[PDB]
Amino acid sequence: GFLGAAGSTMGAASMTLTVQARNLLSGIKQLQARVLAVEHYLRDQQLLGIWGCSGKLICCTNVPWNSSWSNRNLSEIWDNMTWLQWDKEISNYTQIIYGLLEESQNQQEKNEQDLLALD
Amino acid sequence: GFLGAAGSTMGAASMTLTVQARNLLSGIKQLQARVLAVEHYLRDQQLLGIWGCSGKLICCTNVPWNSSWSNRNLSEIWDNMTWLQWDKEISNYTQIIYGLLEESQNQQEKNEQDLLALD
Amino acid sequence: GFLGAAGSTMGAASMTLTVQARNLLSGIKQLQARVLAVEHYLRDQQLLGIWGCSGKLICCTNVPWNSSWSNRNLSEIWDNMTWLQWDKEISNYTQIIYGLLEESQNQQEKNEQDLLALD
Amino acid sequence: EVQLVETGGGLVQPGGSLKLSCRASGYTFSSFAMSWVRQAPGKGLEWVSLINDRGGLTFYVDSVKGRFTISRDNSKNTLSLQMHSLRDGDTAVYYCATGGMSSALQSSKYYFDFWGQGALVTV
Amino acid sequence: NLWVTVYYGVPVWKDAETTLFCASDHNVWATHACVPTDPNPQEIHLENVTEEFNMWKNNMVEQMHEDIISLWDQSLKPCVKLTPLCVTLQCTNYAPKLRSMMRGEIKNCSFNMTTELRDKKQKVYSLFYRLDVVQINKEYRLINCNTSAITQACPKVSFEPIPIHYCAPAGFAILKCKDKKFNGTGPCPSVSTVQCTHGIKPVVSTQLLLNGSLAEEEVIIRSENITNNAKNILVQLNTPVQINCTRPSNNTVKSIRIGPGQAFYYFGDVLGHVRMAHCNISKATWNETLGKVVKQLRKHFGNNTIIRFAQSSGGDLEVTTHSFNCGGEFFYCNTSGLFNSTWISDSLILPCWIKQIINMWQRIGQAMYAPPIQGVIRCVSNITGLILTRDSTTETFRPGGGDMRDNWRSELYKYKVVKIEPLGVAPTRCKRR
Amino acid sequence: IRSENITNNAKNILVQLNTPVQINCTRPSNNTVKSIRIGPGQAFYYFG
Amino acid sequence: NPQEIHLENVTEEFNMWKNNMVEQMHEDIISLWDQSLKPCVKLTPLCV
Ligand SMILES: *[C@@H]1O[C@H](CO)[C@@H](O[C@@H]2O[C@H](CO)[C@@H](O)[C@H](O)[C@H]2NC(C)=O)[C@H](O)[C@H]1NC(C)=O
Ligand SMILES: *[C@@H]1O[C@H](CO)[C@@H](O[C@@H]2O[C@H](CO)[C@@H](O)[C@H](O)[C@H]2NC(C)=O)[C@H](O)[C@H]1NC(C)=O
Ligand SMILES: *[C@@H]1O[C@H](CO)[C@@H](O[C@@H]2O[C@H](CO)[C@@H](O)[C@H](O)[C@H]2NC(C)=O)[C@H](O)[C@H]1NC(C)=O
Ligand SMILES: *[C@@H]1O[C@H](CO)[C@@H](O[C@@H]2O[C@H](CO)[C@@H](O)[C@H](O)[C@H]2NC(C)=O)[C@H](O)[C@H]1NC(C)=O
Ligand SMILES: *[C@@H]1O[C@H](CO)[C@@H](O)[C@H](O)[C@H]1NC(C)=O
Ligand SMILES: *[C@@H]1O[C@H](CO)[C@@H](O)[C@H](O)[C@H]1NC(C)=O
Ligand SMILES: *[C@@H]1O[C@H](CO)[C@@H](O)[C@H](O)[C@H]1NC(C)=O
Ligand SMILES: *[C@@H]1O[C@H](CO)[C@@H](O)[C@H](O)[C@H]1NC(C)=O
Ligand SMILES: *[C@@H]1O[C@H](CO)[C@@H](O)[C@H](O)[C@H]1NC(C)=O
Ligand SMILES: *[C@@H]1O[C@H](CO)[C@@H](O)[C@H](O)[C@H]1NC(C)=O
Ligand SMILES: *[C@@H]1O[C@H](CO)[C@@H](O)[C@H](O)[C@H]1NC(C)=O
Ligand SMILES: *[C@@H]1O[C@H](CO)[C@@H](O)[C@H](O)[C@H]1NC(C)=O
Ligand SMILES: *[C@@H]1O[C@H](CO)[C@@H](O)[C@H](O)[C@H]1NC(C)=O
Ligand SMILES: *[C@@H]1O[C@H](CO)[C@@H](O)[C@H](O)[C@H]1NC(C)=O
Ligand SMILES: *[C@@H]1O[C@H](CO)[C@@H](O)[C@H](O)[C@H]1NC(C)=O
Ligand SMILES: *[C@@H]1O[C@H](CO)[C@@H](O)[C@H](O)[C@H]1NC(C)=O
Ligand SMILES: *[C@@H]1O[C@H](CO)[C@@H](O)[C@H](O)[C@H]1NC(C)=O
Ligand SMILES: *[C@@H]1O[C@H](CO)[C@@H](O)[C@H](O)[C@H]1NC(C)=O
Ligand SMILES: *[C@@H]1O[C@H](CO)[C@@H](O)[C@H](O)[C@H]1NC(C)=O
Ligand SMILES: *[C@@H]1O[C@H](CO)[C@@H](O)[C@H](O)[C@H]1NC(C)=O
Ligand SMILES: *[C@@H]1O[C@H](CO)[C@@H](O)[C@H](O)[C@H]1NC(C)=O
Ligand SMILES: *[C@@H]1O[C@H](CO)[C@@H](O)[C@H](O)[C@H]1NC(C)=O
Ligand SMILES: *[C@@H]1O[C@H](CO)[C@@H](O)[C@H](O)[C@H]1NC(C)=O
Ligand SMILES: *[C@@H]1O[C@H](CO)[C@@H](O)[C@H](O)[C@H]1NC(C)=O
Ligand SMILES: *[C@@H]1O[C@H](CO)[C@@H](O)[C@H](O)[C@H]1NC(C)=O
Ligand SMILES: *[C@@H]1O[C@H](CO)[C@@H](O)[C@H](O)[C@H]1NC(C)=O
Ligand SMILES: *[C@@H]1O[C@H](CO)[C@@H](O)[C@H](O)[C@H]1NC(C)=O
Ligand SMILES: *[C@@H]1O[C@H](CO)[C@@H](O)[C@H](O)[C@H]1NC(C)=O
Ligand SMILES: *[C@@H]1O[C@H](CO)[C@@H](O)[C@H](O)[C@H]1NC(C)=O
Repeated sequence: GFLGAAGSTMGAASMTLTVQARNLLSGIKQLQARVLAVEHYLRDQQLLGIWGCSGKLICCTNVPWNSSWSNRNLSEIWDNMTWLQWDKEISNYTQIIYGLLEESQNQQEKNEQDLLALD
Repeated sequence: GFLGAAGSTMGAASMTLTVQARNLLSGIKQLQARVLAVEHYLRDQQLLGIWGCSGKLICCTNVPWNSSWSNRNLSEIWDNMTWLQWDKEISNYTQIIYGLLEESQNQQEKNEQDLLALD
Repeated sequence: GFLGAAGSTMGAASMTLTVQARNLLSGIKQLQARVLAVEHYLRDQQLLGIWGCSGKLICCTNVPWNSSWSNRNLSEIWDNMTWLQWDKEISNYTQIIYGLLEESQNQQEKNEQDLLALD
Repeated sequence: EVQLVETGGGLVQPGGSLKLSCRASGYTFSSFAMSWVRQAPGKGLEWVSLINDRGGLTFYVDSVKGRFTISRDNSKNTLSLQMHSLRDGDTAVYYCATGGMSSALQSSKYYFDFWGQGALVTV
Repeated sequence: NLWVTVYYGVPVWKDAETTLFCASDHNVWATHACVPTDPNPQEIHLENVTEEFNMWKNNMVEQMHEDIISLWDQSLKPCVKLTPLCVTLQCTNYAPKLRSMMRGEIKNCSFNMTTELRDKKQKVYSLFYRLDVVQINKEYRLINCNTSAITQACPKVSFEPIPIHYCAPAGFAILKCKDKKFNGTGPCPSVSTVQCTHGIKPVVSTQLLLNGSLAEEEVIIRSENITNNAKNILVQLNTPVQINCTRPSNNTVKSIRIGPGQAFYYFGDVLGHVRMAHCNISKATWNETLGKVVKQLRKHFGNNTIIRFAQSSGGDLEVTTHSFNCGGEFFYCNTSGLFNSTWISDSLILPCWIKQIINMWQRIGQAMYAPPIQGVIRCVSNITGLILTRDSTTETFRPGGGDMRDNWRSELYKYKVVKIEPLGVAPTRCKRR
Repeated sequence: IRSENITNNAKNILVQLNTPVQINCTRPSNNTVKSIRIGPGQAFYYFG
Repeated sequence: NPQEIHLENVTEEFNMWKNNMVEQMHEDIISLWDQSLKPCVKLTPLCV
């Protein structure tokens, strides 16, 4: 169900992303609400685009983990914490992570162009 | 031309998908109509996304054909049927196929993540 | 900055595509303006999709340059000309390139489907 | 005019390591791709490694892929080569050179346009 | 050996006309469909970029016009419509025993007002300005009676202009010429991209441009065709001239009920002396400013050509006089002494009349009644430009005026709206697998 | 001949012809027109 | 048919006095009231 995994651990919750994603699209003020929802959806799709993640729900990238953002171990993060707790844990670093992802994808695309140029 | 292949066989009609794709996008009720057209377009694009087909008109998956949905051979389906007749013959199965496609993409994404995890 | 590289050479300006991509998504007439902006964005994304570029910002294709569109050498184009001048220079050829890109992608997708069909 | 000068260490032993460094002048360093090549007294010219203009991409001959690293510092206009094991068959005069590759916004090169003086690596 | 590479995010734009957003950090100029301005608006200079501007083809002015008309109509709808006011007026002179030049301008009229109950009438006495009352042919009627019903503006709504910032919708951008001595048309080599314009005060005036922008260096004369006498000439000053305007007479406002919850306000007894409203401009400042305007005219028309100024005495009073909103009250100032010089190779008093019934934007059929304002009114405004029109050995021209779009154009002359085209192609040495 | 149900007398029959029939209709009288003002900005027009 | 799902191990903080649904409820109800009574008889002749 929608948000059914919200209280589950991050690992278990990672298996329910499809239902939550599919329910994101589902006088003047309601039309404004529909337009705003579309704009937010497209903002998320464009953010995935500039990172090279537009084609999938789970997209691995080439940006390493800083460890200053959070020093919890992998097992702790995925098996003990919930996604709300994780969001709080790194709420101060989102604008840095997104910028690094943007730079990484830009370098990846330029590298692909240079590799394709080889005869 | 737009829908020119509607009466053509499925095989020949598969070569005209570009025209319909471009023709899906081309006073309060006029704005409402445009918003609804956008919502339907985005629902279809998200549905292709969850299937891993966001960038293609034709994409293959790993989901097998049940054969109970339709026991016609490929020659009969592609040469002796129109898309309208095919759509009618599987009208009771479409949502089952959609569910299987979503599960297949979820398994592919998790398997891809695990393969990428190997050094 | 938005359009900060607009006066830069095409080569230098190619490194700021993500600034434009991010910024382009930043009483009834105002809602109409927002909906039209969304429709233009979606038409551009659909146009990239039909070409098979998915979410890539720099998309390399299989369509050769004819040289009748512009006979400048690569170095002159990228180092001694801006995007405004270049876009004006080839304004009469844009729809031909777009048609060639759509045909090339349709052939590529059919070839990929046939390759996948091989056991 | 354009100058390119190889520097680095001299005598090495098998199993060790050696860093070579090339200083460039007379042109924009970051505008050209570069490579490392070697000339042994008993051999002809051979290519060892290739680096792009940015430095993101590196290529090596199969015989050194597991030991050699090519890198560049664009702000210092300096090309570096880190070598390991330094086998007897690796004794040669090493050179760095400009050219050999292009960004795909500049015309095709695939040639070594400017060669340095060279430095002798003796095992 | 080259292939087509498709780029998304190309900094290329094309000319386009679209809807602009209102931004502003009750007042009739405050649009409800308007958001706060950016706390830190960005201005990004475009180096090595030249853009062709044309103030006479700028579609931002038409949007500002439509926005102001819509805003005022929406603001006046929820106000009392003065339908019972068009009645026979028994009028005399308020203060005939005066020696000032104001005598005879104010009429003391008596009428009936319908009270609140339909079966009762209330005899009422009030004062009106001469220019608002016409004899029926003593018996007088309101000037608007043969045009339309007149709506009373809500007195709680201020008319003081609020700077309005125009912001591009997503997908579009605003370019600023940002070029000293730009004449309104042609290439601008100093183009800067702004998300929103600076605040434009929606000041309503004729002949003189008030509370506007100044020229960066010198006086700038802008015209669609400088040699076409039929085109309006907009002169932007680089040295603001202060104008001291006042309605020195005192006032009180009476209030009666005319319907079920509909109150009507009217001018009452004048306290102290009865004196005519007027404006003050120092003579030396005007002489020097006008000399600068003449120097620009010499640049355009020749050094030895005789230049003559004259008043636009013909036409409607709303055009022949200066229309000035002083403290919320509408002044109609003669100001003929400002355009009386001839040029070859202590202070001035500008009489003003007061009107309570006005017709804005030359829209015949939509009269508006201005409420009276208590007390004595004094204001100081900046003259930042002039409007001139022209009718050879001698070149004679007049202030002209009478079209609000030019005033907004005067402020918006330096902005253009363009659509962003993120897609483009270029040859590269690459090929898709 | 079009109908929802050609034998149901509660519905209309819509007949589309295969030939036009020209019809010339007129008001032959030469009528006077007058106009008056009835209120501020309001006017009534009437047959004279 | 309603659709709801219980969230186990979720401890959300609520504040009924900061909820913007109350303002929408109020605005919508007054809007419905005012709009529904527009096409009705205004009793001007009763103020006599
Ligand atoms: C415009 O200038 C005249 C001077 O010609 C001002 O008139 C004086 O106003 C003061 C105000 O207290 C009086 O005390 C003087 O007796 C007036 N003198 C004359 C000769 O009129 C007038 O007030 C000025 N108006 C403005 C708005 O500045
Ligand atoms: C307008 O004129 C009327 C009469 O023409 C004024 O009414 C009279 O004013 C005098 C002033 O002392 C009184 O003594 C009378 O009793 C008034 N008569 C009535 C019937 O009211 C009226 O005051 C004038 N209006 C103004 C503003 O001066
Ligand atoms: C031009 O700007 C001046 C300065 O704000 C305006 O004058 C002020 O108007 C307000 C309105 O209530 C008064 O409270 C101030 O005391 C006035 N100050 C001065 C120095 O006059 C003036 O009204 C503006 N002009 C127009 C046409 O809007
Ligand atoms: C319809 O037909 C009648 C006669 O069939 C027309 O009537 C004639 O109109 C003319 C017009 O000047 C007269 O001079 C004749 O005397 C009329 N004759 C009769 C018998 O009425 C009538 O005008 C026709 N109307 C139209 C619209 O065609
Ligand atoms: C809540 O915690 C309990 C503890 O074991 C767990 O069994 C349950 O599945 C958790 N809830 C969810 C939605 O995962
Ligand atoms: C971790 O973040 C800090 C932030 O100041 C940065 O200095 C450091 O280099 C980062 N480390 C890595 C490995 O990214
Ligand atoms: C990971 O963090 C949890 C948090 O309590 C801790 O119990 C666990 O031992 C940690 N594991 C490692 C390997 O650090
Ligand atoms: C975020 O920063 C604020 C101070 O700026 C600090 O109080 C808060 O604890 C930080 N939160 C996290 C998750 O780092
Ligand atoms: C229509 O049917 C005829 C039958 O002979 C066939 O030749 C033709 O190709 C068909 N066309 C389409 C579009 O189905
Ligand atoms: C085909 O559909 C039937 C329907 O019940 C199902 O029982 C059967 O398992 C399906 N077979 C395959 C291979 O999907
Ligand atoms: C397909 O099936 C039909 C009957 O369902 C049969 O007549 C036809 O020959 C079959 N074709 C092939 C290629 O199996
Ligand atoms: C779908 O189910 C309905 C249920 O009555 C049936 O009438 C129809 O023929 C079915 N269609 C298919 C293709 O199974
Ligand atoms: C503009 O031209 C000057 C001329 O040399 C150059 O130095 C500068 O880098 C250029 N800037 C851009 C953004 O093109
Ligand atoms: C290149 O341009 C010429 C000009 O007529 C045209 O004939 C030719 O077909 C074009 N080739 C391609 C591949 O577009
Ligand atoms: C590009 O063409 C111009 C045209 O004269 C020429 O001067 C220039 O040298 C050419 N550059 C290359 C790299 O071919
Ligand atoms: C494009 O067409 C216009 C006329 O429509 C012509 O003036 C211009 O030179 C053409 N440009 C090219 C590159 O063909
Ligand atoms: C008020 O109405 C009466 C008639 O009831 C009329 O005689 C009188 O003149 C009116 N008052 C004025 C000032 O005209
Ligand atoms: C009455 O209306 C006419 C035009 O219909 C206008 O010219 C005239 O001035 C109006 N009367 C007054 C007193 O303004
Ligand atoms: C503005 O300056 C340009 C400069 O070439 C000139 O061509 C144009 O006529 C001028 N226009 C006016 C109104 O001064
Ligand atoms: C501008 O004015 C001059 C003055 O005679 C005239 O000759 C010219 O045709 C006018 N041009 C336009 C475009 O109005
Ligand atoms: C306008 O009035 C202000 C108010 O003090 C005064 O300081 C200023 O000098 C006056 N200017 C003129 C030109 O009268
Ligand atoms: C100021 O007035 C005098 C007349 O006494 C005139 O000669 C002078 O030119 C005027 N100032 C300017 C700048 O023209
Ligand atoms: C006016 O003087 C300027 C020099 O300031 C000169 O260039 C111009 O030709 C003169 N014009 C006439 C008509 O004398
Ligand atoms: C201004 O006053 C003069 C004084 O004679 C008069 O002739 C002129 O018509 C007046 N102008 C206006 C617009 O009232
Ligand atoms: C214009 O100036 C002359 C003197 O130069 C004067 O006699 C005349 O009355 C003035 N007219 C106006 C309207 O100021
Ligand atoms: C103007 O009239 C008001 C009436 O309330 C009074 O309070 C004020 O003192 C008067 N001022 C002058 C200068 O007469
Ligand atoms: C007039 O311009 C000056 C320029 O500094 C400014 O300080 C003053 O506030 C302005 N006054 C008005 C009323 O616009
Ligand atoms: C219309 O024509 C079709 C032709 O087969 C017929 O079956 C149908 O009953 C007709 N309906 C009416 C209402 O005439
Ligand atoms: C059509 O009308 C006839 C007339 O009696 C009736 O018997 C028949 O049931 C009707 N059918 C429909 C579908 O309305």
